[PDB]
Amino acid sequence: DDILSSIWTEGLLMCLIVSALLLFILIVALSWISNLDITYGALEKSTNPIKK
Amino acid sequence: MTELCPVYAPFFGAIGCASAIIFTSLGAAYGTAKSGVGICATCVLRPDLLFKNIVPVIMAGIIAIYGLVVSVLVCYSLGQKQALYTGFIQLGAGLSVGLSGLAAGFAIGIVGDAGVRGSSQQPRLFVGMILILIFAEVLGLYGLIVALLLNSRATQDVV
Amino acid sequence: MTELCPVYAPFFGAIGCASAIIFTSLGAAYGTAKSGVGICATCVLRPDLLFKNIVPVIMAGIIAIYGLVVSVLVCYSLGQKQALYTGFIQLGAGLSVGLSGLAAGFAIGIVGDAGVRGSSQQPRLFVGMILILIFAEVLGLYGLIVALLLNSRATQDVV
Amino acid sequence: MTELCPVYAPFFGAIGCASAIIFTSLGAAYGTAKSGVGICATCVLRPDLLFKNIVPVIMAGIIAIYGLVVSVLVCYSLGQKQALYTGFIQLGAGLSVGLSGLAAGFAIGIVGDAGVRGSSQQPRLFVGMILILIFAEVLGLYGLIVALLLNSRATQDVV
Amino acid sequence: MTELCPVYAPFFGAIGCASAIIFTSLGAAYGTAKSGVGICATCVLRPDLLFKNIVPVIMAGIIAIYGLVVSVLVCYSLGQKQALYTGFIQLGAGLSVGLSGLAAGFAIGIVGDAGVRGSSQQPRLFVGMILILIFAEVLGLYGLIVALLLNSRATQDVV
Amino acid sequence: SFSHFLYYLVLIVVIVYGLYKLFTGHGSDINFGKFLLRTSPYMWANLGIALCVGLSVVGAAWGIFITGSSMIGAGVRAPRITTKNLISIIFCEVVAIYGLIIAIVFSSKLTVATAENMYSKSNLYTGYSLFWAGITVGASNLICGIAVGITGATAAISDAADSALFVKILVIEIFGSILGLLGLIVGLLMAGKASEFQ
Amino acid sequence: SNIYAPLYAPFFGFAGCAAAMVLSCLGAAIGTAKSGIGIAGIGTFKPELIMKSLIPVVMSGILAIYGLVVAVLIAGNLSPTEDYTLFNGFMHLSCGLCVGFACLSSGYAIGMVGDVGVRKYMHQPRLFVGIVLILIFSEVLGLYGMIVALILNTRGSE
Amino acid sequence: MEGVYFNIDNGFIEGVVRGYRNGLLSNNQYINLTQCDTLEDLKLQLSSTDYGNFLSSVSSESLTTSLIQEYASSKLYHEFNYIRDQSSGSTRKFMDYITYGYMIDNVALMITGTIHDRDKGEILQRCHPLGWFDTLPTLSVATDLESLYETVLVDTPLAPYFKNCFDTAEELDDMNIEIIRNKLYKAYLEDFYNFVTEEIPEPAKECMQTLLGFEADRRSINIALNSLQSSDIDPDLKSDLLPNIGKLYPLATFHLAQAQDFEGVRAALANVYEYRGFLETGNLEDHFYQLEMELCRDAFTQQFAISTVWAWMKSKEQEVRNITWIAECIAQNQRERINNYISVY
Ligand SMILES: CCCCCCCC/C=C/CCCCCCCC(=O)OC[C@H](COP(=O)(O)OCCN)OC(=O)CCCCCCC/C=C/CCCCCCCC
Repeated sequence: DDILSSIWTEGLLMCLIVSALLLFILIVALSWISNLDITYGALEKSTNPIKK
Repeated sequence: MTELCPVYAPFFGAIGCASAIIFTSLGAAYGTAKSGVGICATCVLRPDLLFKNIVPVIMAGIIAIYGLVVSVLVCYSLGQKQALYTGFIQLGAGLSVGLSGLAAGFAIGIVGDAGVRGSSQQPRLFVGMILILIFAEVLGLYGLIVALLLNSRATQDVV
Repeated sequence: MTELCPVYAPFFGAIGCASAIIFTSLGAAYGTAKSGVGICATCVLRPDLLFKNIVPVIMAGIIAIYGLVVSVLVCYSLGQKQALYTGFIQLGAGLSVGLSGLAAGFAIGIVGDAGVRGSSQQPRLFVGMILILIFAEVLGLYGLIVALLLNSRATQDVV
Repeated sequence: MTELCPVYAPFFGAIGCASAIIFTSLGAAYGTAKSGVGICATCVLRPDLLFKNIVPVIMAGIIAIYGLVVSVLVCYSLGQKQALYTGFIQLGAGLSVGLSGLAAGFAIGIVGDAGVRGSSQQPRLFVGMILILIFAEVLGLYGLIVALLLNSRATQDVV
Repeated sequence: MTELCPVYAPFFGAIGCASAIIFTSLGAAYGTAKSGVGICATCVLRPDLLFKNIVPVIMAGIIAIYGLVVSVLVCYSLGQKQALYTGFIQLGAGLSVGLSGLAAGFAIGIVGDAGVRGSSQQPRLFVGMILILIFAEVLGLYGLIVALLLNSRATQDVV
Repeated sequence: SFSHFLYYLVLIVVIVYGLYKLFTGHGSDINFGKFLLRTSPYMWANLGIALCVGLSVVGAAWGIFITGSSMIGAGVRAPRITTKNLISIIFCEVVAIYGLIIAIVFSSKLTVATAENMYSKSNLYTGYSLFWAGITVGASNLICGIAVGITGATAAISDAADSALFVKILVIEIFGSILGLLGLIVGLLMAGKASEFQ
Repeated sequence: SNIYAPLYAPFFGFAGCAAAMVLSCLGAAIGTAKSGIGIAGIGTFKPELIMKSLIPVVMSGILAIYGLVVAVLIAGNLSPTEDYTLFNGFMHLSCGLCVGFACLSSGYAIGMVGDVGVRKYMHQPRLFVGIVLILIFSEVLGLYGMIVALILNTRGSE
Repeated sequence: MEGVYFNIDNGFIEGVVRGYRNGLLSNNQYINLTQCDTLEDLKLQLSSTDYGNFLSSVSSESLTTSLIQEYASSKLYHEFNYIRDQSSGSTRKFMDYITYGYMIDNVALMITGTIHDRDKGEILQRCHPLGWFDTLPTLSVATDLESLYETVLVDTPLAPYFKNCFDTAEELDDMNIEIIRNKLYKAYLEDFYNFVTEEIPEPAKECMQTLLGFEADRRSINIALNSLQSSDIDPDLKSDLLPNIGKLYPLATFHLAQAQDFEGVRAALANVYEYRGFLETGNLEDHFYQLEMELCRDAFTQQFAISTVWAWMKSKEQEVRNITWIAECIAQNQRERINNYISVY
């Protein structure tokens, strides 16, 4: 009866920490990407009859 | 089926093959979009610099060709009955090139976005960006070298 | 009933089929929503450019087909009695085309919103928006390639 | 070891002894900190009122004395061989005086900083600030009455 | 191997010896720093009060000496063959002085940075700032008294 | 918030699960010792080699855009600096080289082992070591790379002010580089006595 | 064989050898980075005052020498032939956490003080000794962590 | 910490802005202008500076001390709009708030013109260009405020700031308009204080709380002294004009509103050391300008802080104010106060 478990075998645990690892990376990479924001000032046409 | 050839063993190869193109694609997108918005801002007033400032957009496309090269080599080392030695090799290869190219990619975006904006204001500042940007494209490479060293040891003397 | 072929093996295949159409439609949708706002802002003043700025909406849709193809193919590999290995191959295929296509949609969405606007003040910029969008479209093509090479190995030499 | 008196029973007691002095010291610290910041401002322009305004600090300090006399009475009832009943109670004695005094500490600091800034503008407010602090200082006494009754029951009619 | 004395029992003592250095230092580092900022700002105008406003920093060094005493004093009590009761009690001694000395820091830092700025203006406030600091330094001294009593019992009437 | 709520809802399940097993006389069921023994030492050894060259490239790529984005802004008015301040991009790249020298050394130790002698004293020893040595070199060069970028973004701004000040800030930028060299040493000492898998 | 010497005990010894560097280098990094912001900031006004104001960066460097020592000694008491008991591994784990968090604490105090002092030193030159005295209290916090971590090492073996 | 995430968005910005400060003139460079004889010699000398060829299009007779203030300011405004263009996110908000204080001035300036029946062109030339919005010249239409509000100023970002202002008279005049102008800054400097405390991180947070506290304190002092010109004003009315963020709040803003004379003001500022001796000696307006520069000089000691955009503008504005002072003195040949220029760099 030296098994670790019938349900939580060592093979399942090694596969669930690696998934946890690759998913931790992914969730970070999608935080950097969401915070992208476009620089709208250099695209719009703005003119003023005061300065020009 | 055996102590040395379980049935969950290919899981680490397939997940490694996938994660090499996933992590390198994300990097080359952050660095294409970010860079790509500076090009769409400077070339409203200086359209003559368009073809010269796509160089950041090139460097990130090479980050993606590396991750494709590792997915192609680990895929042909897969099998229903392979050792657990082989599976973790296939993992570390994808985790190396992927995590390395993701990081290189983001730097290409941040530095390439600034260079295109500056070189419009200072044409002597183009070569300065071409230098800084090669030291990012070479970090995706240093991850590729590790993946290749490991793959060699994959099915060597396995039984 | 067999050690190589358990009862839980189809679980990974069906997630792989769902995941390929799900993560490409999220990216294909970001791209249309994001670049569709830009088109509608420019073409109130200049609707002569309307049938020329639909290109980011085309290319965002070409992503969503890369997943429909992969999902159909793995759906014809499914079976009540199949190897667990075949289930892992199917999951790797769907994630790769998916999460790499999600990456292609974020890029197309940004560059198409910034590009259509800037092209309304400089017509020579359109030709550069087209290039910057091919380097992003190709990020999804690579994931299809990895998917179809994996699926090719899914049912050969399996017991 | 024994069914009634297992080996892990002193753990909950040793944690019930520290919880009294830990959570009172945090509350007594939120008191002196805020009330100190109010005192050191008012007594720039009116130093004569300095001695009167140390009263909130004394009230916060008596809180931490409640968590000390409970922790002492628990030390002298620990043992290698004691019952869980004796070990569970010691935890409920410590959380009560501990997390009650934490609450008296936040009331005193927020009131002690308000009335001390406002009593230099109006002296009659002083006896009212004090009357409000007595209600907040008596909260920690209710947690002490509950702890002391428990501890006197932890060793009563026990195997 | 005995049920009372397992092989994993020294784990609980190690985390107590380490807890006393971890949470006092973070409490002494917070107070020293913030007190150190309030001193520097004032002494530009008035640098003749420099060696008299270094009293908040000394108080916060007496906090870190409280934690060295306990860690040194339980480490002489550690052993390959010891009982769980001795370990549960060493963990309590460290969390007491540790997390009660962390409290004193967050007080000594808040009060020092204020009373140093206010004493440059009114010199009569220098003996108010020292009363309040005494009420903060006393919080970590209570947690030391509890530890020294727990540590006395850890090897008393134990098999 | 939501993300912080889950951190507190995990802590509350690990506690309620630990006390379910303990009060019922099943606390031995949560056994970390077997997990360390029964898990394959090839897992631990192939994570460390990946987390060494991976976490080292994160740091290097990090400092290159702090130092790189300030130089390019500073280089508008003082375009002469981009080749003088180039040395900061060099000390940030080199921590990635350290993570690649390790992976050369450690890859040699990856050999196949017989099935009977897999979970032996020596092959478990060798998996534990290449894991914590890789963590050590990677997480330490991650820190040396971010730091040298901060130091070298200032040295770009000072040099644009005045050419003389550039030299004085390099001394700060050298001492930071020592951190990556010490990490390499400590890792080699760990894996010195480790032997290839038999 | 021996119940007091399992075969996973080396896992806990290396964990401390890694915690003594990753956490001590993170302290030295915070000292140099934040101090150098204060030193370079004034540098556009008072260049003369830089070559004396490197005291905060060389104290941050000593912090990384403390963790080197502790990690070297630990690795010296590890081998795949020696019987490495589990008791010894719990000590080596606390040898590393102690000096690590204590040097992480010293580096946070040296950076915050070194920044403000240099920025304010240019205005007033009579403030120098008081800064240095405050930086000595922040440095001994890292010494207290290694006076403890050299006893634990001695008792873990014998 | 500071530099870990700042450079992702604002690294290029910080570098350009700290290059724009190195072009700020030094004391030695102000002297070389001082000993000039004419304006044709004042032009040749600024060529040696970072101003360069900002007057290459201009002839001898065309030179005036008015045309020099125009082209030195216009060079600041192109630089501002350039930086605001490259910005995004919170940094784009921060740079829009800076402009909401220049259009408040232009609201009050178009309206006073209509009461005196002048042409918009004659007025628009006197308007600051950073305070421009599309419907600014449309305020020349009506005199009733509620008319001006609904038809024009609702769309603006100034809409929240008119809550405390619907007490005007049926007819609208100078002293009523000035009261409106001061209620706006009260609400503007309180919204742009909370904005910084919520979104803008440290150490820029600490520095902008200070710089905005000085803008508040400076107004509360001038608004009191201007009231001494008036006959009588209720105290509770002045309380609605004085902001609530600086060192003065709360203790001294009470004793300022209840100040009948100059001595009653000194009784209120004596219990604060930062502002203790301004009234006692010398010109008041110069004391503030000398304290603004000192705080901005200290903002540049920092790094990885977006507060340098504020500091940079206010420094170069004062630079422009010194150029014009020196220029007037040269043409008018009055050289008694030519050394009045304020410089900290
Ligand atoms: C609620 C359903 C809808 C939502 C679905 C979303 C996904 C949810 C999570 C799916 C994975 C977890 C459930 C499946 C685990 C059980 C599978 C199983 O039985 O495998 C057993 C078998 C071991 O068998 P024996 O050792 O003989 O022991 C007897 C069996 N106990 O072990 C395995 O096959 C382990 C495989 C586990 C894989 C889990 C992870 C799947 C991949 C998810 C990746 C997610 C992160 C993203 C990655 C990004 C980078 C590529």
